[PDB]
Order: sequence, then structure tokens, then C-alpha cells
Amino acid sequence: MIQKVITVNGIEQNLFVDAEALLSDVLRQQLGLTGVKVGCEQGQCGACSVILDGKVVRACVTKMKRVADGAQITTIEGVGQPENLHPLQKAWVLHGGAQCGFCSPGFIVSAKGLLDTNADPSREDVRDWFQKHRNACRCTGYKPLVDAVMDAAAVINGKKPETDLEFKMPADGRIWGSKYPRPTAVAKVTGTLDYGADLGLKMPAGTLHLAMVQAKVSHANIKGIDTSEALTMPGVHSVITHKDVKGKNRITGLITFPTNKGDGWDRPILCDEKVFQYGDCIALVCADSEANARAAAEKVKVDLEELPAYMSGPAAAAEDAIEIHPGTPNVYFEQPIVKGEDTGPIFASADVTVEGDFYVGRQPHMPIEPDVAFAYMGDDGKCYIHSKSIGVHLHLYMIAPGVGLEPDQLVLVANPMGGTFGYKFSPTSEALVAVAAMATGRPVHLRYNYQQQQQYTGKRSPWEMNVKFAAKKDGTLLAMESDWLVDHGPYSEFGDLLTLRGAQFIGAGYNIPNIRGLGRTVATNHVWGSAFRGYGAPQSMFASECLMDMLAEKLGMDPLELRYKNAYRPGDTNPTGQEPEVFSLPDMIDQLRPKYQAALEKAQKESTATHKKGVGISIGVYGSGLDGPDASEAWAELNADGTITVHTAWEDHGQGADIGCVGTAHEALRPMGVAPEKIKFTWPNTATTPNSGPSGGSRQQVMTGNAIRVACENLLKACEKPGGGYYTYDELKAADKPTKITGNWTASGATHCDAVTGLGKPFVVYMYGVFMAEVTVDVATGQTTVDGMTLMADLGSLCNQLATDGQIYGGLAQGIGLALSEDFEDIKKHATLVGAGFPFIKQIPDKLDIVYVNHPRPDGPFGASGVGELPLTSPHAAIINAIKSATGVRIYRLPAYPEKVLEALKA
Amino acid sequence: MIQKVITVNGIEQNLFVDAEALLSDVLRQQLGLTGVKVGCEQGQCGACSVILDGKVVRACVTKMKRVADGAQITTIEGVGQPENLHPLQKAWVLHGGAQCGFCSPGFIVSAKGLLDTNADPSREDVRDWFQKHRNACRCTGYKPLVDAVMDAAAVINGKKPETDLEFKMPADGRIWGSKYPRPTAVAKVTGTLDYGADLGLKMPAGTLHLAMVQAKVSHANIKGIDTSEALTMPGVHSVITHKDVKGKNRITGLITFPTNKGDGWDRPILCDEKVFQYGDCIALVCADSEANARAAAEKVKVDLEELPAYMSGPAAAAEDAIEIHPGTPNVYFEQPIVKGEDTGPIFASADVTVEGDFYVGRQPHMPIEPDVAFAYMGDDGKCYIHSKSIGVHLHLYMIAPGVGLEPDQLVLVANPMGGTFGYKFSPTSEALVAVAAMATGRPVHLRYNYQQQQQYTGKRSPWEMNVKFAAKKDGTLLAMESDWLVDHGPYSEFGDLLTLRGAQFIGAGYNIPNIRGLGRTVATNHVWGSAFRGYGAPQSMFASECLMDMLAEKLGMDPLELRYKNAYRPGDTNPTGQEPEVFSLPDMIDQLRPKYQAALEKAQKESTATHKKGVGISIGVYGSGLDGPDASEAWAELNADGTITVHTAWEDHGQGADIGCVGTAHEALRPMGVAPEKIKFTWPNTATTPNSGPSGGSRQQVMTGNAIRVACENLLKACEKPGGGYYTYDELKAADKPTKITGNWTASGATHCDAVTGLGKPFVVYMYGVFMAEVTVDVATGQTTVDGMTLMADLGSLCNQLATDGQIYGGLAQGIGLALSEDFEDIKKHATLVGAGFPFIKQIPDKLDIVYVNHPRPDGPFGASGVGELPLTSPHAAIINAIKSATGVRIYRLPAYPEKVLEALKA
Ligand code: PCD
Ligand code: PCD
Ligand SMILES: O=Cc1ccccc1
Ligand SMILES: O=Cc1ccccc1
Ligand SMILES: O=Cc1ccccc1
Ligand SMILES: O=Cc1ccccc1
Ligand code: FES
Ligand code: FES
Ligand code: FES
Ligand code: FES
Ligand SMILES: [Cl-]
Ligand SMILES: [Cl-]
Ligand SMILES: [Cl-]
Ligand SMILES: [Cl-]
Ligand SMILES: [Mg+2]
Ligand SMILES: [Mg+2]
Ligand SMILES: [Mg+2]
Ligand SMILES: [Mg+2]
Ligand SMILES: [Mg+2]
Ligand SMILES: [Mg+2]
Ligand SMILES: [Mg+2]
Ligand SMILES: [Mg+2]
Repeated sequence: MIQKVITVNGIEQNLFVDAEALLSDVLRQQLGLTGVKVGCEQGQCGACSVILDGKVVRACVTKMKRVADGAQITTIEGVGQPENLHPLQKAWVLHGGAQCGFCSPGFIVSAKGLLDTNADPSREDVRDWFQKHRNACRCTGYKPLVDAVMDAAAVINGKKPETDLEFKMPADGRIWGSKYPRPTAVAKVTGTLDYGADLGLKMPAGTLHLAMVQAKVSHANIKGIDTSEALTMPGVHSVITHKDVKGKNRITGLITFPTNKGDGWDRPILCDEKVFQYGDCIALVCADSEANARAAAEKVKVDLEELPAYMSGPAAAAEDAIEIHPGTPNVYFEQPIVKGEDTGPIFASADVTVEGDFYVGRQPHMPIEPDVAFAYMGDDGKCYIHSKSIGVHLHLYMIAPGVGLEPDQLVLVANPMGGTFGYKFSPTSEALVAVAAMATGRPVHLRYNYQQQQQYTGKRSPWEMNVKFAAKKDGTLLAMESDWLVDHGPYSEFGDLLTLRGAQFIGAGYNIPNIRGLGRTVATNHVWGSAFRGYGAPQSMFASECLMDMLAEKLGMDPLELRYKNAYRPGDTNPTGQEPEVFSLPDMIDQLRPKYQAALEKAQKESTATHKKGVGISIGVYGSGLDGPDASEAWAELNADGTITVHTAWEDHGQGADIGCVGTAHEALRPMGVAPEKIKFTWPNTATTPNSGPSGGSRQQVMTGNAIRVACENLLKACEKPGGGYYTYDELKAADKPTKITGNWTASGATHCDAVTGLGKPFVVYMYGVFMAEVTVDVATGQTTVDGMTLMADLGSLCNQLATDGQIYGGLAQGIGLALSEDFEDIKKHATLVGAGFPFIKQIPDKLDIVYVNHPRPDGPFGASGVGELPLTSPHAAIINAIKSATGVRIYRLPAYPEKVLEALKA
Repeated sequence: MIQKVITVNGIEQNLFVDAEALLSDVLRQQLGLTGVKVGCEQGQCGACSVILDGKVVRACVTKMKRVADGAQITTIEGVGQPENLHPLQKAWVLHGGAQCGFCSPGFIVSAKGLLDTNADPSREDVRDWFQKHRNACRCTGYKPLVDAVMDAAAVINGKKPETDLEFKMPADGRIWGSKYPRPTAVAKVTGTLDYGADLGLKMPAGTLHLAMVQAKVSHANIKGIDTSEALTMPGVHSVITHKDVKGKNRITGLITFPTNKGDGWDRPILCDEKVFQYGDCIALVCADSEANARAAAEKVKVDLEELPAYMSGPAAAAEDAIEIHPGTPNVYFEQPIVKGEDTGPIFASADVTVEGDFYVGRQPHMPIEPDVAFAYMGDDGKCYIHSKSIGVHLHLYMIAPGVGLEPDQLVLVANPMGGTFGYKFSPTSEALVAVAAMATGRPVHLRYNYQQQQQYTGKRSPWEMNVKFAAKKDGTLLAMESDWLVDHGPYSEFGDLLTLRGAQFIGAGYNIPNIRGLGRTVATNHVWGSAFRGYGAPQSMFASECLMDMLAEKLGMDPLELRYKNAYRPGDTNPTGQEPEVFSLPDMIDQLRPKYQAALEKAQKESTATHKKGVGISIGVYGSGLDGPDASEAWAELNADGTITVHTAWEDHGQGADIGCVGTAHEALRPMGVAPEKIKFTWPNTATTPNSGPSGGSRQQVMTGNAIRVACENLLKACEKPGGGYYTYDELKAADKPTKITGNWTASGATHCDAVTGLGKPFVVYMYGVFMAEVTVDVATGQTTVDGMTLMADLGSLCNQLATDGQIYGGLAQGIGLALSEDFEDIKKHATLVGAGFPFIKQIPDKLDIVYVNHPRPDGPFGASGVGELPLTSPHAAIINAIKSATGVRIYRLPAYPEKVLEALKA
């Protein structure tokens, strides 16, 4: 051990440390500076950036031996605090740079380091700095972060006043549609919002820390578990196995379709008879620290009989493949789509037909914050779980039978969280921590490392797809045929539903009167399927939007004009036979057209012999809602202090549940003149907030926004004074009148798609957009650079533009990853950010352009649709279409790795 | 467990706590708010004061179940921080209220609570508030704290500007003699100085926490130790016993006098064959937490044979008493005093003689911070100990043979500390933590609770005394006889030396030509003797200063005039035959006289039938130095940045080592124009600071101040430019000239007192003072209230008036305790602050008056003497003399408990 006397955030510290200890652990654990965020733990994400003697360093890869006596360290807590914000922190708030906020401290500390060395950077300088310092963001697409640095720099330089970093209220007092900052931004930019790992450090001494004993093969029969060496190891309390589970030890899919061949009870909590994928949790070590639990987990011995594993859909779907879940066929679900007339004769007599085989793979969510949860037995006898769940009520019912609790005896709460992008539509750690809390009686905390986040959370499910179009010479679509095979890994939850998305979205955007197709879901031993932003559309629309360009090429038609010819107009129906609710695609195409033509001309002019430029187009469409007559609930409550609490379970991945609540409520409450800072939101809690539903399917703004609207309208009615005006809280209480008022809303016009035909009216609101990608391909290396992305977006009406702009930039950036670099195929190689192709800042162009072409929705609150998944529906199709524009080669199977492009260029 | 969402220092906290947990532990351990200081843990000291929903509460006695959802909590960290001080914090700094600083956060938070309820308090209101809220201070005597509250209130009230709370530099730029604030004040008042327990919370995960297995009888032979149940308990690493000690397992007294009958090796580190006092450490449990270590220590079983214990000096000194240390007589040392002619004939022929039997007891130091230390093995192979040692070099040599290390392989460091008042002149926990660090190889931390602080740290040693005077009718002293018996408990360290203090100080202040006396030191089974501020003078001078009043009464002379007649004047010698170095007692008496006469007249006027007022006088004298030719060393170093570091081992109990260094160096460096903020001090460290010696004997200002002066003079010489002016650092380094310069100083005129006669010249500088106490006795109850204290003080020259004023107020307050309420006699009843008679604010008058009558010392730096122990030399004699003035009764045996006074009143 050594004494080191240093200065931390301006205060001399008399530190006692191990020279080998990591600076991140010293700062977080010894000094309580949990504003130093840790994600990857491998020097790849920048979340743990600190200033050490004038240099920006990653604290997770800096050992204390590198910190000299008299060193100066700055963390986010030294940059500024809530009543004392630095210009960078104010700028982050103003520009909406904190979505989940998990990267915000590290970017802000890194940016201070930049500005202390280069006071007036160019945008390019800012991007180069964040590239060099590995500052990674999965939410924002980087552009808002660069905007904030530039604004802060201008203030620090005396070029503009610091007051201009503070939001100015619009003259009408309307925050709906404005850039009003989100309520959580200040806590995020100051490192004073505690995420799950932060909470773990601040739990009491009695808390047990868990480590998973995980399968290191993909498929096996389990013979036994020997915990004896582990029990003797330092700090070890006990080891938990399936024998300690008090219920069924299975998670239920809950809404398993009747025509699914499986019962939906296939997923274990702790493996008992079998390993179904690499990473499966077989046991939990409980210890006094994460480090001691992990060390002991390595010594737990699992005796198993390895079985042949099926590592892709086609392999598992083979007629003679062995059943992974004995008694259920590996191909456990099929969804037909049968619209209009038989397609065979139409293809036979059409002027033109095209066909393609396409593949979109096992995209990894890669939030900067790895999964984390905790649980405890309450003083009331209930089991409480605090996790990254984005569907607290959903998960309660998915896990309660398995853990052996009645629903009223379990409470799920959503912690502040550092992104999910859908993986938290699935249970991950909730049942594990519940079992351990119940077994021990003690609080328990489980933190996944980044390799566990990659290997042992769910993934986008790969689809193998064949799609065909028949058309007239003038480009009019006549018919489509489609076939898709969905590799869902071993756990069925929502896999049938995902497969149904192919019936809804392959070919969406156009009038297609005659469709015949079939989707099939297959269990495999690769990673189980969890929702990933777009949930079936990125697969579906990659196929159909690439195929539209192939059709245009075969006709000798411009691909934007081919889309214009076929795009939804009044009278048309979508693939499920439903009329669209608005018709904005022609408007968007007309507004894009001159920008597209200019981009084509630029690409021609700026191409060289070696660096070929191209432009690609695609359309995107997706529903806002869960299928059928989805619903939500909110409670609007006047508090004694005159503030209003809007109670919901709107789960915040980081997309903006807070600002969606406040902005929607503000608009609904305008007749009573309620200031936005007087409106409070509630963190999701199954005991004390209504069942607003999960934050999946780009649904909350529509469903919960409408419920908030209705609740607020009902509160206005409850407060109305006879003769005009409104009663105060005191007046209502004096009259024994209610002050907490419910509102509900249901998408009553919606119907579920039919099991035989696929037809129905599954959503009452959709999101519509048109993408343009501009790319350069180095034809010597096959490397593609995306130089610009544009999204024409119809969101109906914006609740908050900082929120929607950010959602779109983030989705576009994930689209660039999906197109060019990302996968989770190799269990070890793809288990790091860099290994799996995470997009760092230079991969994302500074030119991300949005044009709102908003057509108010009949059923949306104040006309709003959702936004969340729109920007990931098909940006990757536009990008691949741009590669084809540039070079003549079409990549059919994502991602477009350089060697793959090269092989195609040279063929 | 329960979730509680509250606001702490203005920031919303999502807390997870046990409802039974103490708020102090939650704040310190879970939230890292180590500015919430914990001392007593029993609700008696206020150090842990926090604001909870507008009320000031003691966090150590507030369980989390009392903290509601939505509560607001403020700790010192929320009051203000170093670059953002609250008016209360600025006022504390300006008024010198932070000496050790351990109480400062709690007083400041409590004071904010006061001012938030009463914006313009009277001084009386402030005192009532601190009484009610149990805010205890052992250093300051409270008056500076009240001063600071009043000043802050005036600023908060808009009555004066906040800039007036900032120190204004004197026009001459001289900080010597000024009220310049001490360097450590800001850290103290913001809770950002880490004391030993604070450091323990910030040590790494590998650190083992210790608990002592202690004797629960006063005397025994040990048969065995059974650790088997303890080893099975939660978090337990191991149990350490004498078998794990690698050296002699004894602490050496190091300077044991040759005529001591014992070898000075009597004290064990871990008891092996015997228990010698209640509390003796027999074993150490090492565990993952203090709580788990303590729980397991309760289960360690010690098999012993209890022996009859001798619980007082007279009991142990009986001719037939059994030897506590077999082979050494319990009366192990005698010191004669033989000055001038045989006293028997002089007593026989004197006009007047008086005699008394007096007792001063086992006063407990009662710092607000209980003892704490830690140790570790360095990366360099050495064992490092960080403790409350106020003699780091001394303790190294006292413990190294016992722990089994050569001196170069052990390093002792003084942590910031919350007071000692001398108990840390002894080793307490240093050898214990060293043994455990060496045995385990791991860092170890040991925190005493308050009962352990009381029972198992050393104490003022009781003296049973008989003193006699012979005098002429005109009051001229002719002769003195003296006998004293010193109860030193079982451990001999410095007990012989303490006994020699009786030869030096009984009767000090007056010319006494003929003295015959004998002191004896006796081992007992009550608590071992450690220095307590005054170290023999409070005992000695209680006897002689009470006896002077008895002589005055017998002569019918005024007691101030009797002292005036006999006080040192040129030609006189002190009891050891040495000439005083200055002669300030007549000056001080002459300046006090009219104040004394006015006080007498007030007492007569304001007395009532039931409440009798009186006035008492005493003189105090004490040396500044260790006996003989004491010495010190300092290094003055010009740093590259132009600051100057003055390297010393001046140990800071809280008295002001920091400001003594800076002020002395500033004065010495004036020719070079060095600003005070450019002068740095060093925390004591045996490896990297010179052997400046211990902070005992009121010596550091004289010894180390002179060494600092000499070092700085030598640095000036090293920097002098030919032709005038001074070279910069860069110029000196360019010329390869030295920049770190040594200075040494020795008290060359001093000699040790003779073993046969007691004569010598033990100190070259003394401190001189005259006390006046004003009291009221309720004759129905026997309760005494001290209404005022005055000290006339000759300190030569003041280094810093905030420091000296504070030292005097603190010593006067300890004198009130010693006179009226304090003891450690009952092992259990006296093991709490309240039980042992700690003086809370209402016991200490607001009227504490100092008059400096400074006579520059020939050998002091810039003429300075010490101050530390002067104010505790005889204030308790003045108080008892005042009780006699008021009521006619004399208390001979301290303390003057109400029942004791009543019995005397009614006899
Ligand atoms: N018009 C409009 C719309 C919208 N908005 C906004 O925006 C947001 C969003 O919304 P939406 O769309 O409704 O959504 P939500 O439901 O809330 O959420 C969800 C999503 O969200 C997204 N985004 C995001 N972001 C971020 N940052 N992070 C994340 O993680 C995430 N995730 C993702 C996903 S995946 Mo799934 O589960 O797969 O189906 S679905 C999803 C919010 O804040 C709101 O409010 C506005 O403003 N306006
Ligand atoms: N002239 C003069 C003198 C002095 N000063 C200051 O004052 C202080 C003190 O000093 P001195 O006297 O020199 O002393 P020191 O050595 O440093 O110290 C010690 C002491 O100190 C005291 N004080 C105090 N305070 C406080 N706060 N706390 C404490 O704990 C204490 N402790 C106590 C004791 S006890 Mo023995 O060990 O028994 O012998 S001794 C003693 C310092 O700060 C200095 O600098 C000045 O200013 N001036
Ligand atoms: O309410 C949660 C849920 C989840 C999946 C489908 C439908 C509803
Ligand atoms: O966005 C994720 C999701 C998951 C299940 C159903 C609908 C949406
Ligand atoms: O240097 C420490 C010391 C201690 C007691 C007496 C003499 C010196
Ligand atoms: O003030 C404490 C002390 C102890 C030993 C020798 C001199 C002084
Ligand atoms: S770079 Fe340190 S946590 Fe990712
Ligand atoms: S805001 Fe950057 S990772 Fe979420
Ligand atoms: S009153 Fe709480 S530590 Fe003393
Ligand atoms: S300053 Fe108050 S206890 Fe030391
Ligand atoms: Cl391909
Ligand atoms: Cl490649
Ligand atoms: Cl008595
Ligand atoms: Cl009494
Ligand atoms: Mg500022
Ligand atoms: Mg089944
Ligand atoms: Mg038509
Ligand atoms: Mg590969
Ligand atoms: Mg202020
Ligand atoms: Mg011996
Ligand atoms: Mg004379
Ligand atoms: Mg008694």
C-alpha cells in the first residue's frame, strides 16, 4: 500500500491506495465520486474520462502507480455541480446532449480537456478529439455533443454571454414543440444521477454482491454442480442454484401465440437440465464484493455433457435437426401473409419481376452501461427489484410464477439507466436477483461486465429473407412474395410476434394489392432474441427497400421516382389491408427530390478513380403501439405545494420519458396556466404507478401521452370553479374534493393481425420517413465512409424537438453501424465494443439532416406519432443502396465489411 | 431494506437503507459525507449534528426510520465548501474556532440551525442553543465559537459586509503577533480534513478492520485464549495474539531513570502472562468491518485467574502489598528535593506554619475524537503507522524492539487529529496496528469507541500530597516541606519524570530558600499514567497554591498581597535552585490588583443568603521544553514554484503546529519579503521530516520555533546575492547551489535535575501567569458556578494571537472541569462524557479574560515562550480558593462535587 497526497477537484486528498488499483475504483469506491462512470472497463468507451495533470485519461485503465504525488485530478464533480454549472454543462443541457446521460460526464470532462488545450476548436477538431479519447455515445449520434462544445467554447472565449446558454421561454409560454430542456439533464451532466452500479456502491454493508456461474459451451445436458471450492473462498456467503428457486424456475413469454408449437415456458431462470446458449446462468455466487464473488464463481465446477449446437437459423431448421427443447419442433411458429389475389399468375404475366436473397444479422445493442440490477426484501414482506426494465408491469408477470411469488408480493422499479435500445424489453437479471434476495433474505446486487452484456443479453434476431416484386413497365407494383426465417436463439419470448412484423413491414410504404408470404421462427443455440429498436422493420425493410432499388435498376427508372409512383395515397392499403392514417410520403419525396438531385450531382463531381461517391434512398414505416387495442393510464395530482405530479410508468431508456411527460402535461394543462417546472414525473414502480405499459414499439408518446392528456383534462375539470377560473389545492381540500385524478386512453380502432392471413389493423398510428445516404467507397480497400444522412420525418407534431432531433440522430448512427460494421456472430471476438464494430465519432458524419414534414395524426395527442424506432427502420438500406450507386455492387448480407465489399468489387 | 427518496445538501438522493441503520453511518459510509464527524456515538457531543427538516439532530442517535420520504438533510458539505464558504465558516476561520477542528462541522451546522430560527441571537441565546444541542468542544473554551456565531449573524443580517469576515493584513505586513488564520482552518470548517476514522472509510477494499479483545478484570494471570468461535463468525480473517508478535512484545519507557527500580520494559504490546489493568488488549480480531470485528471479539474466550487489584496509590504502596510486576517493588521510584538548610529547625522557630493534605485525581483527557490508527506494509518493505502520535520519532523507538523491527524499517506519521491533551505522549494503538499489519501483510485499521478511549488510554496520574510552609509574620516564606505519592497505574513510561515535576513545581512562583521533600512513584492496577496538559503542575500547584491561601488566612493577610510579597524577583531562585529568566509576576499582580479588588466588591454586593459569591487567586508556572538541553531541527526549502516549505515534525494535537510554523517562518523570512501563503508546513513523518521532537512540555514554539528561525536565517544566507537582494530558485539551480537548508537549535544552558537533591536548571524558558476565578456557590445544593476566569499571562511574544487566546480559553475550561466535575475513578460510570463530568458550554463562563504582560525571553524565538500548558497549571486552585472565599469551606480533594461541598458546608 502507499500514501499519495494529491489534489482531486481542487481539494487536497490524503490517499491510501494499492499501486495496482485502478483509478476508476479509487475515485468511485474510496472517494465516492460516482460521477466517474464505468461501462466497458477496457479503455474503449471514454465514460470514465478524467483529467490527470492536464491530460484526459480513461480512469478504468489507469493504475495508481501512474498517479504521482502532487497530481491534479478533475472529475465531473470538479467541473461543476447543480447550483454551479460549467458552460459545458449548461451547453449540454441546452443542446439535449444528455439522453441516457451515461456518457455525459466523460464527454464533458474530455471536452474541458480539449478546450484547455485548444480554446477555439473547429467542429472537425472536436470530432478528432473525441475520436482520439474514445468518447463513445450510443444515444445521440454525436452531433448534439459537438454542438454543445462549440457553444460552450464561444462563451468561454467571451464571444457570447453565458446567459445565452440558458433556455429562453417562447413568447407564448408553449413548451410543446419547443427545445425546453429535459428535467433529468442537470443531474446527468453533473454526475448526480445514480445508475444501477452507482446505487450498488451506496447500498449498505449487509448487501451481497453476485457473480454468475455461466455456461462456457453453447448446448449441453447438465449433470451436476460442485460449489465446494467456491464456498471456501474469501468473502463468500453462499452459492445459489435452481434448487433455491421457489417457483417454476421458468420465465413465461406471457402472450405466446396460440399457433406457436411451444408453450412459452421454455426459458429457465437458473439452468437445471440443460444449457441452451453460451452464457446461460447456472448458479449465482453471493459474496461481500463483486471482485470476491467473481473470483469464487471461477471455481464453481459444472459437470456437463456437451451437445451439438445449432448456431444459425438454417442449421436449426433442417428437417432432421434435433429438438433443442425436446417435445417442441425447432421451427415453432409460422405466420402467413395472404392479401388479394394469388401471386403466381401475376408474376407470370408481369412486365418485370425481381427477386433477392437478403440477410440482416445479430445486431448487439451496445449501450455504454452494461446490465445491472438489485433486489431486496422489503420491510413489508415484498420482494423489490430495481433494474433496467423498460416494462416493469410486463416483467413482473413474466417472472413471478418462476420465482414463486404472487404478483402483489413483488415490486419492480426502473432505475435510471444508460440505454437499452430494446434489450430490456426482455428480463435479463431481474429473476436472478429476486431468487437471490428471496433465498438469502439479504439485499443483493448484480453487475454484468461488458463481455456479459454482449454474450448474455438478448440480440436483434437474424433474418434470412427472400423477397420478390412483380410490376408494370411504368413501375406500378402488382404483387409481392416473401419468405423469412427468424433465428430467435433458444428463448421464445416475443419471437412469434417478431415474425409477424415481417408480414406487416416487408414492402411497407407502397400500395401492393397482392401478397403471398410466410415467416417462420426457429429456436437456435445462438443468443436469444430481444427487441432491438425497429423490432422486425430493420430486417423487413432492408429486404424490400433494397429490392425496390433492384426493381428501379431493372426498369431503368430513378429509384426515388419509382417510390414516388407507388407510395401510399388515399385509397391504398398497407400489407395488412389497412388504410394508412395520413399520407405524407409523396410530400416528403417531393421535398427531398431537389436535395437528392443535388447530391447526385455532387457525387458525380467529387468522385475520383479510387474514391467513388454514391447516393441512396429508402423509405421507413413503423407502428406506434403494441399490436391491437393498446392502452395506457396516468394519474394527474395537484399537490399541496401547487405543483402537479403526473404519475405514469413511462420507462426511460434515456429517450426522454421525463420530458415527454412534462411537455405533454404542460400542453394539456395550459388552460390552468401551469409552469413547466411545476410539473413532476414519476419513476416507474409497479406498486405506486399505473400500468402505462412498456417503452417498446415507439408507443409511449402516443399511448401514455394520450393518457396523460386525458388525466390532465380530467384534473382541469376537477379544479374548474363555477363562474370561471380554477380552485386552489387548499380550496379543494376544504371542500373534501379529489385532487388525484385518473385518465385512461385506448387505441380502440386497432385489431390484431389474423393468424391465417396476416390481415388486420394492428396500429392506429404509424411513423413515416424517407432516408437519403451519401457515401464514399474506397475501391482499393472496400471501406465505406458515410458522408451524410438525411431523414424526412413525419412525426405528426413534436412534443419536444431536442428529444426528437436526438432520437433521429441516434437511430441514424445505429443504422450506419448495422450497415457497415456491427454484428454479434463470434462469441468472443464480438464481445467488446471495438470487436463488434461500435460506431465511434468519425464513423458518424457531422452532416445529419432532418426535415420534419408533419401530418397531424387523428389519434395522436395533439397530433403526435412516436419517433423512437423510425430512424432505424431502413437507414442501412439507404446506405447499401448508396454503395450500389457509387460502385455497382450490391451487398445483400449485412454488414458491408471492407473485405466483403472488395470481393464484390473484384468479382 | 427500504428505498427513501430524500434531499441531501440540495441534491435528490435515491437511498437504499436499513430502517434501523444510524443516519451517521448512512451519511458517512453510504454517501461518503465524512464531514459528519462521529466521536462519542452516544448523543452527548454534537459532533455528528445535521439539519433534518429544520431541526438540528445528532445523526449517531437518529435511525433511518425517523427520516421520512422527502426529508431535507444538511451536513457541513451543504453549508459550504472551500471555494464557497458560508458566513459561519468564514467567521470560524477569522475567530480561530477550529483548533483540532473535530467539533467544527457539528457546531457550524448547529449554528446554521440556530440562525435559521433566531436571526439575531444574544450571546446567551447562542450558549443556550449549544447547551441544548450538546455541542461539545475540548479545545476552545467555547468563547471563540460564540464570537464567530455573533459575527456571522451580523453579516447574514445585513448589519455588516461579508468582506469583514476576511482577514485584513496588518499595514506592516507582519503576521507574527497577528490574528492571521491558521492554514488548516478552511479544511476543518468544511469537513474536508480527513481524521483517522475518515481515512479508514476511504481505505481500499483489502483493508482489515480490527477489534480489541480486552480484559474485563483489573488484575489477573492469563491461562489461555480460545479463538475458535470467533474464527467462524461473519467477515473474520484471523485473531492476533502475543504469539504473532515478532519482537519483545514490550514497549520501552526509553528514558527510564537509573534510580528507577524497574527496567522500563514492563508494558506488554499484547498481554501474555498477565492482565495489569481493566481494558488491557489481549488479542486483536481482524475482519472485513469494524462491526464484524467487534461482534467476533465478544466471542473470544480468555481463561484467567483473577488477582487482587490495587486501585489506588496508597493501597499499592503498602509495605506488604504484592508486587504487580514480580521482581520490582510497586514503589519503583523516589525523587528527593533538598534545597538550602534543614527545614525542621526553621519550622520550629518560624512565626507561622501551615500544612495541608491535598489530592488531585485521574483526570480523563476527553478529546471529542476517540483514539484511532492504521498501519500497512509499504511497497518499500517498511511498516507504516498513521496515528494520533504527538511524538512520532519518540514512539518509533518506544515500539520498534517490541514489534520486532529495526528503526529504519518502521515509519510513523501523525494523522490530522481531534485533540489529545497529552494522552498521545504515550503509545496507545501504534504497536497493536503494527503487529497486525506485519502478521497479516494487509492494511489494518483500529478505531476505539468512546468507552475504550476512556478506559484504555492513559490518564492524569493521581497525586496524594502533603505540603507545609514556614513563614515570618510579614508573610516572607522561610521553608517548605513536601511529600507526594504518584499513582501511575501499571505502565512506567515517564512516571519517574512526572514524579520529578513535583520537585520542580510544588511551591513554584516564590523565593523559598529551604526545601525538603520526597516524591514517590507507585505502580497500581488503575489506568496507566499518560501526560495530561500540565504534567505534574496541576497536582503540584493545586497543593502549593491552596496552601498559600491557607497561609494568608492564618496571617490575616490578603492572598494576592501574600503572593506579591514572595513572587520571584531578581536574585531569587526557583525550587531547583535556578534563577528565573524573566521576572513578570510582580508586574502581573500589580496589573491584576484593581480588578481583583473590584471583583471582591462585586462578590460582596451580589451575594445573597443562598448564593454566595467569592474570588480566588493563584499563580502558575511551567517549563517550555523537555528537561535538560533539549533541541530541535527544521529544513527550509525554496521550491521551484517560489513557495518555501518548512520541514518539521511539529506534531499538531490541534494547538496550531501549522500556524506556529508559518508565523515563525514568516517573521524569520521578512528580509526576503515572503508572503505567508507561500509558506508550507509538513505533517510529521519519521522518514521524511527531521526529529523536531514531541509536542509535549509546551516546547514546540520555543524549540522548533528556534530551529525554524535558524533554518530560515540559513536559507536567507543561501539566497543572498552579492551586492544586495536575493537569488531566485532558477538562479540558484543554474549555479548548482543548495535550495534545501538545515537549521538546528539547542537549549544549551539547561541541565537535568540531580537524582539526590533535585537541583538543576531543567528549562531555559518558563511560562508565568496569575489566575483569578469568580464563582457562585448555592449553599443549599453545594453546586458551584464559575462566573468568570482571568489569566494574566507572560508569553514573551505572541506568534499568533488566535492561537494563544484559544490555548488559554481551552486550558481554563479544562481547569473548571478539573476543579468541579471531572474524574476517571469508576471504570464504567466514568466511561462516558456525561458520566465523567465533561464541561458543556453552560459550565464555562462567557467571561474568560486574558491580559498579556509579555516579557521577552532571552532564549525564545523573537522572545516567545510556550503557552500550551500554562492555563492548566493552577486555574483549579484559583477556583477552590474562590469557593473558600465565598463560603468558608476548603475542598482539599478534587473535584468539588456538590455533595462534597454540601457535606463541608454543613459540618
Ligand atoms: N412526436 C414526438 C414523438 C416522440 N417524442 C419524444 O421522443 C421520445 C421517444 O418517444 P416514443 O417514440 O413514444 O418512444 P418511447 O415508447 O418513449 O421509447 C421507446 C423507444 O425509445 C428508443 N429510443 C432510445 N433512445 C435512447 N436514448 N436510448 C434507448 O435505449 C432508446 N430505445 C429506443 C427503443 S428500442 Mo424497442 O424496446 O426495441 O420496440 S422502442 C424504443 C420521448 O421522449 C417522446 O416524448 C416527441 O417529443 N415528439
Ligand atoms: N508565544 C506563543 C506560544 C505559543 N504559540 C502557539 O501556541 C501553540 C502552542 O505552542 P506550545 O506552547 O509551544 O505547545 P506545543 O508544544 O506546540 O503543543 C503541545 C501542548 O499543546 C496543548 N494544547 C492543545 N490544544 C489543543 N487544541 N489540543 C490539544 O490536544 C492540546 N494539547 C496540549 C498539550 S498537552 Mo502535554 O503532551 O501533556 O506536555 S503539551 C501540550 C502553537 O500553535 C504555537 O505556535 C504562539 O502563538 N505564541
Ligand atoms: O404490456 C406489455 C406487452 C408486451 C408485449 C406485447 C403486448 C403487451
Ligand atoms: O420495441 C420492442 C417491442 C417488443 C415487443 C413488442 C413490441 C415492441
Ligand atoms: O524526544 C522525546 C522525549 C520524550 C521524553 C523525554 C525526553 C525526550
Ligand atoms: O506534556 C507532556 C510531557 C510528557 C513527558 C515529558 C514532558 C512533557
Ligand atoms: S473506457 Fe473506461 S469504462 Fe469504458
Ligand atoms: S447519452 Fe451518450 S450513451 Fe446515452
Ligand atoms: S453526539 Fe453523535 S458522535 Fe457524539
Ligand atoms: S476545536 Fe472543538 S474539540 Fe477541538
Ligand atoms: Cl452479400
Ligand atoms: Cl474486413
Ligand atoms: Cl476535601
Ligand atoms: Cl454530587
Ligand atoms: Mg462559471
Ligand atoms: Mg412445457
Ligand atoms: Mg392506384
Ligand atoms: Mg465472420
Ligand atoms: Mg454565500
Ligand atoms: Mg524486565
Ligand atoms: Mg529576598
Ligand atoms: Mg466516587
